[PDB]
Amino acid sequence: MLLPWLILIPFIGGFLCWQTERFGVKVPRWIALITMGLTLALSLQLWLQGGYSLTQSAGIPQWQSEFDMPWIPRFGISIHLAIDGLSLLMVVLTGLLGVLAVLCSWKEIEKYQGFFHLNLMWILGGVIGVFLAIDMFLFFFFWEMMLVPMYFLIALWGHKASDGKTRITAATKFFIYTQASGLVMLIAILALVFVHYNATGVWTFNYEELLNTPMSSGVEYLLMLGFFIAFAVKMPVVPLHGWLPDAHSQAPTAGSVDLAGILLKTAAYGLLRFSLPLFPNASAEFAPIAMWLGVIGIFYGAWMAFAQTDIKRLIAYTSVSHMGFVLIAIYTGSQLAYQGAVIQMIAHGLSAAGLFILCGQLYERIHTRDMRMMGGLWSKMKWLPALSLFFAVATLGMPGTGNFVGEFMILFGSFQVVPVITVISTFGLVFASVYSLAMLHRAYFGKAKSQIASQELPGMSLRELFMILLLVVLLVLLGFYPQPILDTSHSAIGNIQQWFVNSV
Amino acid sequence: MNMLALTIILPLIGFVLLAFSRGRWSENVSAIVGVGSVGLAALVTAFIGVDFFANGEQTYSQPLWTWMSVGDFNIGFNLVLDGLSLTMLSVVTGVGFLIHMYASWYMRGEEGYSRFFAYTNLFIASMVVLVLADNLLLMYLGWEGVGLCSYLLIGFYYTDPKNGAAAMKAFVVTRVGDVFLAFALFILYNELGTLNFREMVELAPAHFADGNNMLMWATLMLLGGAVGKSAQLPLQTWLADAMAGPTPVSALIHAATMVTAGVYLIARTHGLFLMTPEVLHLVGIVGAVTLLLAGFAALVQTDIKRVLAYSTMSQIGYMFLALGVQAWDAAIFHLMTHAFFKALLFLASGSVILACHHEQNIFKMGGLRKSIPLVYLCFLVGGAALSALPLVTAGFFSKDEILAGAMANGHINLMVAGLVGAFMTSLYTFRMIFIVFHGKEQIHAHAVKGVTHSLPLIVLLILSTFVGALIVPPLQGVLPQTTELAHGSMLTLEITSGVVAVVGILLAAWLWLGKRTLVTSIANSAPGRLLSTWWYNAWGFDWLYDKVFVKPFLGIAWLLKRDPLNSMMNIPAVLSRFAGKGLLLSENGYLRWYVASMSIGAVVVLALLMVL
Repeated sequence: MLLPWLILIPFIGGFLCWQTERFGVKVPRWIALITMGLTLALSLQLWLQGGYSLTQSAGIPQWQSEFDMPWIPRFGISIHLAIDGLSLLMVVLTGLLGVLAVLCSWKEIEKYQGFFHLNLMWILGGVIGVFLAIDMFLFFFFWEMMLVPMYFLIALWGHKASDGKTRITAATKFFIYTQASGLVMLIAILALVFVHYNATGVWTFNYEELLNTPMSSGVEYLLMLGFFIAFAVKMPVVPLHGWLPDAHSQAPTAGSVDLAGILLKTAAYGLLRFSLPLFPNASAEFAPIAMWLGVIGIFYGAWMAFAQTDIKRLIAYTSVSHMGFVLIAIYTGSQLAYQGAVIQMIAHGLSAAGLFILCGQLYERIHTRDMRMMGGLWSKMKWLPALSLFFAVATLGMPGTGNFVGEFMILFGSFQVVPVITVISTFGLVFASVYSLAMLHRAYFGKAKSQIASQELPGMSLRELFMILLLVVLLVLLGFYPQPILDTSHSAIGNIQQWFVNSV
Repeated sequence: MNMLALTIILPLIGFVLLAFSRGRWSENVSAIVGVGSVGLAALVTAFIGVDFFANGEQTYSQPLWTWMSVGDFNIGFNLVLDGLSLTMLSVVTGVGFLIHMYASWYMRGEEGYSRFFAYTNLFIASMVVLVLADNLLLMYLGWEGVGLCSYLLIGFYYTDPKNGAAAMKAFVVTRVGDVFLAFALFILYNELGTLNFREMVELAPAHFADGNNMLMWATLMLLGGAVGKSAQLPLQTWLADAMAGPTPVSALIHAATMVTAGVYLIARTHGLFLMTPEVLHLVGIVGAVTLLLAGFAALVQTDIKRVLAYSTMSQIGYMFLALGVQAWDAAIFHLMTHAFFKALLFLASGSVILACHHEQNIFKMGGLRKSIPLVYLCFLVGGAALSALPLVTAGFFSKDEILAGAMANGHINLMVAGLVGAFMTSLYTFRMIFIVFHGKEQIHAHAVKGVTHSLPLIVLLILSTFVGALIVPPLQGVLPQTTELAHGSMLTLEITSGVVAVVGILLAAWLWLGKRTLVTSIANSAPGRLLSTWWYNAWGFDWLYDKVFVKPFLGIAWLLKRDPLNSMMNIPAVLSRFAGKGLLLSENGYLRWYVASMSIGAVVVLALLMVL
């Protein structure tokens, strides 16, 4: 019921901001803040009003709210929006990140600003629609239309048409690397539906009847690779992640909040929801390749993070290290491991968003991007580097932050299922420390005479500090007290694991 | 009595105030609030200590809230206040109180003030969490909680980058130990299910009827965690570099706070180490080989702070032996004495290096008895206890008891190790004060007089002596494995240690009382410098631990300065663009070749149809 409205407010707000662009220029900032407030209101209403602590073994079909509507009846394509417990965590996270995106874009007036915000709400609404998606075509359409408006963001707002490096390399690799694999998973969807159409005799694009379709061995394996390729180019996996640092280092850091904190979520959401239950034996065969790619991703991202000299590419290469833990979590037979991935995933978004906001904040203070050029700014800034120290501290497994409990319950479940690949995996924490300290010492520890421009520094406004203070206190409560959201996700995680166990 | 969290909340909450009053407060109000947090901690500790005496040595547990709970994974914020944990709380909330009360006077006059009293409270709060935890998880929060605080205090002076760069080697090395520590944590949950210490104690023999081979992996890798955090051979790197910070943080790190986490883990899991005897004796094996390493490196270099540091390494491993010889209460008795002397010994040295005014040398000062005898009596009291002197010392009873226990274990190599350690402690006992305080004062050390540090000096003077040895720590509330006692040979071993201490003290005084030309000759002899260079490398261990992984790590980072796999999956675009350029060059514009294209399409279509 609430789901059609909850995916449509982003699109309605873009229309109204661009409508009132003719009326005024200070309107869309204040319009956008209220519209994202309504998005979190409906999302938090579903958290509180709904039975978040529901039955742990109520089957694979279980939803607090559900919407159905005929869209293309010839294939049974329907607007099958349906919200689960873990999907509701995803919706509340993106509503909060949308508030941060529209708050960081405050006091940013240009030649056109309504165009920026209709695009801003369009891309955030696309991610919400992926998170509420049970029909395969609706899932794919939303997956691919959140991908078009970021291209305009990197192009027309990466820099205003002055340098050609903001389109022809950064934005173009971002677009092609995702869309080729999106078309791969579309033909994977179609091969799965056609083998189901031979089995039963109905053209259906719905998840519940495609869940248990009879397929011979050696056939569903190729479709599982087809799903995983599109789910491995969106979250950074080892062979195909070259788009991520270019995308984050060129887009404005509000666009980078969208590009890191929430676009990385949807691929592991799809690995939990759409790839694991549909292909149980194929995923059981593919598991060790996934573990090898996971350990390679953690070690690889940390080394590339240590070796880099700038900051946006630095945090962009932390992200590929973080997601390796999540991939190994998903491809195991443990309930605790999956519940560790969820808390690690929410904390991943919350620990990347603050760093990107602050890195963009530091650049507009000093007008210099290279990290090794500055140094010793602690005597000049009064609140930026202290808050930045805790966010760099929250990146690695420091307890009292959500990242520690996240990565570390994965390791418990991972050692429960398989010893040797887990005992390799744990060493990324040592490597997490070295790139964390490298960031901290090269940027803030030292003498302010490392740069001439490090001798005249501005002040920090109240609202940026307010939205940084909220994230640090929110992230500490998730580290100390993670029970409420684990009780929320228990049943959804449990039935996925029980199906992955029982179907093999 | 429902006041355990006040030993954590009251410090920790004070940190938050000083983390946001970033220098905007004045000197006095900041000083009072920083000392009062730890002062309230000691008072609440004393109340529960005297109530623990009123409890009849009965443990008191308090669960605040469950941390995380999955249907087979139950972790809760459980705090256990038993005899072993009360003693380890007593050391921290007294020593941190005394060290931090000195810092109320030492820190003033320079910037970074509210910052330093912020991170000290966090440092103390993390150490209290480790020794009161009831679950191995919550205790893990303690381990890397205090590690991050050591990073924030070793690299406290961020201006010059030497001490600003020395902290991360400790940070890297302590997280290697924490990976080693968490490895055993995974194995214990896989094997025995529950991580509570007591439920683990009477669940371990029930689950272990059939298979035992994998428990040595759990316990050996658990041991690898304990050793690294404080000091030991396989990971002894950072304690020389930890001296680059200020004097009060060196006392907190090295004396009794952070280095007393690896002792608490072995002692708390003593029944768990009793489940396997060979992993228990292996602690003493590694302890016996580190007393041979950690001693004479105090003599080698001319840095006073490196002197006090190699002595701490020697003493911590001396404990590991004491725990390896199944003398548990005696080892904590050694800790109860050890905290008192080391903290004062470190602190007094700081007062005089304030008076030295940038000397940092042991060979260019002399005749300091006439400058101020207060620091003279401070080193003196510390030296006597360390050397195992029988004259009104505090720690000599602890050395006598553990060697009695060690010979009750019956390992002649361990008594040989104990005998050479007593001789080696007496060597570097008075050599430092004889080379520094005796001679001629060509650079005057301007002594500073003030009651603000004199009163804690008197308190530390009356506590570090044998008056403080009369305070028996609570050890009857845990009922550990009983430290065995020997009679008849107790007086024989007592006089043997006294003779060994006296011979070492007389040899140092004979080194002093000579011309020192032979000392200069052995400090100039080429085999002497070879051994000095060899133990500059400290058995090559820092040499080995740098050149085994560091430059390979820098080499692979230099090979990863440009990202390989992003480039090697760009070759589809490279091949497509170059092949597209070739196809564009294949077009001509001359219309004869267009018609030739039409004929050559007809030829291939007919050929392709005739092969079908």
